[PDB]
Amino acid sequence: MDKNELVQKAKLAEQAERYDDMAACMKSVTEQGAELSNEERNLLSVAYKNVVGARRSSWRVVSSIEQKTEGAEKKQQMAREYREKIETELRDICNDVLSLLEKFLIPNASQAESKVFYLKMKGDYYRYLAEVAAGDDKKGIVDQSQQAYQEAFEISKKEMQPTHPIRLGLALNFSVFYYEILNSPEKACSLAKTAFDEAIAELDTLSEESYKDSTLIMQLLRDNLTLWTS
Amino acid sequence: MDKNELVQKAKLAEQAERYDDMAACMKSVTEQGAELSNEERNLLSVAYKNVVGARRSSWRVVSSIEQKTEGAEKKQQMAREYREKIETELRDICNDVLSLLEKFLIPNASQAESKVFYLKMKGDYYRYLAEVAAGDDKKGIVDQSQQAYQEAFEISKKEMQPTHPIRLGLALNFSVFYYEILNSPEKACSLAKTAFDEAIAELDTLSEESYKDSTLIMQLLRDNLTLWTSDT
Amino acid sequence: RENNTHPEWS
Amino acid sequence: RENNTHPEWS
Repeated sequence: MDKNELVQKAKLAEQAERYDDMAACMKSVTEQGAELSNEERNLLSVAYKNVVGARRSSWRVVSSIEQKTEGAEKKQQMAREYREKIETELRDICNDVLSLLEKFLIPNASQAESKVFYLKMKGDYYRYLAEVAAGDDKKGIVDQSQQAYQEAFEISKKEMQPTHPIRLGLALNFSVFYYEILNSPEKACSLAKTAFDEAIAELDTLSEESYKDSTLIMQLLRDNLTLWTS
Repeated sequence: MDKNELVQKAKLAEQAERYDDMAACMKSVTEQGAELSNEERNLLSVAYKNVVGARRSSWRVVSSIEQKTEGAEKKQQMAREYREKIETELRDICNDVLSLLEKFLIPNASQAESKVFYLKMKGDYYRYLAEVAAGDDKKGIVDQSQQAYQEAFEISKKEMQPTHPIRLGLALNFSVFYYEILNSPEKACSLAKTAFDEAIAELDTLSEESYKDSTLIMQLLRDNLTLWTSDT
Repeated sequence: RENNTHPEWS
Repeated sequence: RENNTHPEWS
């Protein structure tokens, strides 16, 4: 129950690819109430990204099998029930992250960078809920994702330089929300193109600590652009 | 029909890379007492290999970290205690399999092929325990692994062709047992060279259904030999 | 083939 | 490197 010890256990878990352990450690760190440092923020992000990503991946495989099984009642009933089991796991995970974001991380974010990071995370995890929502709940979840992104977007355009890795990543995921969730390729493309072009024009502003993430995100922006236009 | 429903659920789990679910399905299938088919045998095998493989892999990572933190007391103690947590998981998994093998699969093995498969499996999982044992229990664990492999080895040389992937895989794993667990490289090399050479001498016995597995295992045998003969 | 988000490696 | 066992992929 010491902060630095739980963080070290978290990086041990990460090296062992035991991401449930790593996520449980940094939930414990977050629950101690203090604002997270950049390192702890990153370990909380990587942990839960891996925990939720396995379920997302499993969900897509089982969903596709249950789509292709339309004529065999007993097999479709089993694929459906398994997909819903994975779905419940995925929702509990997102709801876990989103609870930490509202109870601890967003209200404690002192500086714009922290605030934009946690609002990006809030949009990301509602987006994962949107990927699996249907009907009644889907409308409200999609809007929650959108409103989180938009606040992060506005704050980042006013306070962060265009090569800041968080601003770029926010643009990258927000564009994907417009493409895949809101079905608006126009806005997705323009929002990614703008972010790439304003970054490309100021590469003298890259620091050694952040140029690797910034240039990777830029490449991903352009790859999304190449995919969406063809 | 609960068995066929459990089998279908296990292949759903495998498609989703959810190997805990996969293993729980095929434990349930095995516990129904009836001898497993080749399809069920392989899914029981694939499942527990992935669940145990995750812990072995994590165990080696943390074990190397606790070695590289000599002289850093607090970091090394944390690596050790984490390594011990993984070991407890690793041991419960192996003991779970070894119970299924002794309560169900070995006593129900009607055929020679099934018998050497499950005895190879018994040697494998005692070997995974051996990789992680220390002191008192290690002697007996090494012994169980050796005795399982040998019986499998003797049955397989008496009943299976030298190119059969189960016979070849058993020789591959038995050699690694001699090399890694008993620290006897000469015996490991000789057991691997002999198995490779007896396969090469009768390639007319390869079947089309299994020749891909047979030729891969032969290549792995020769790779182990090439690795061991440039050290020892 | 799919949409790229960051962080990756899901 | 590592010792090959079969089946593989830990």
